[PDB]
Amino acid sequence: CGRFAQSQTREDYLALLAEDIERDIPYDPEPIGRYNVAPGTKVLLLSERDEHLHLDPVFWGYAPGWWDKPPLINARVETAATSRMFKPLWQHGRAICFADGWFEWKKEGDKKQPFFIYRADGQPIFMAAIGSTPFERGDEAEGFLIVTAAADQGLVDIHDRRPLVLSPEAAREWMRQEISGKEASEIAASGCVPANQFSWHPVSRAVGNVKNQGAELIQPVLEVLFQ
DNA sequence: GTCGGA
Repeated sequence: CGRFAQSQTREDYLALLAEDIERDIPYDPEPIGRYNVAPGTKVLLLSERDEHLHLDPVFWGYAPGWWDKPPLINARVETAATSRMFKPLWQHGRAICFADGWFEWKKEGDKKQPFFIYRADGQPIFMAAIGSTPFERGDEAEGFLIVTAAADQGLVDIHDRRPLVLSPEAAREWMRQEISGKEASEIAASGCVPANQFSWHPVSRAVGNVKNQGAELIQPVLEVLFQ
């Protein structure tokens, strides 16, 4: 899960959470406007610190100094709480990345067709994230990862993994600093949105190229073509 | 100390 859309205003997404949250985040009513959010850019990320919600631009990717490979963009839910690498992020670095949906490229051999995946009920999504705190320091290499889960039901036909998408109520619990890593694992296991609540459709090849932009990137195309 | 198109 390496591309998604985050096009609406921050208040549009925060409106889905508990009522006393949209006020914690300062007012900025500009639509975020991003139909092609890619790794290695700064992405607005929601988290809680000192008992208050914050929305911070955080690098999408994780590469500490001892990691001499390209930054990771995902963390597997099955093992992240116990990983030597991710355990500290699971414990103290949990965060939420809201989106309109995400893109996955179905493969035949190495040829690909992008699909956009979204809530059938028309709502946005809250993706579970873990990252390096303090998030506000604008680090250029130790940022956040999107947690992944096994694809289920019809999503298996597009790809065998999916982002961990949490219900609004679960997303709020996930961000709390006062919960244990074990509680977080139970939130991830209890609050995940199931595959039957999503729909998807093929989109134009244009989105694969990070250069391309705009609302047309999430519009359906008629023909599926693996290229 | 691990998991995306071009």
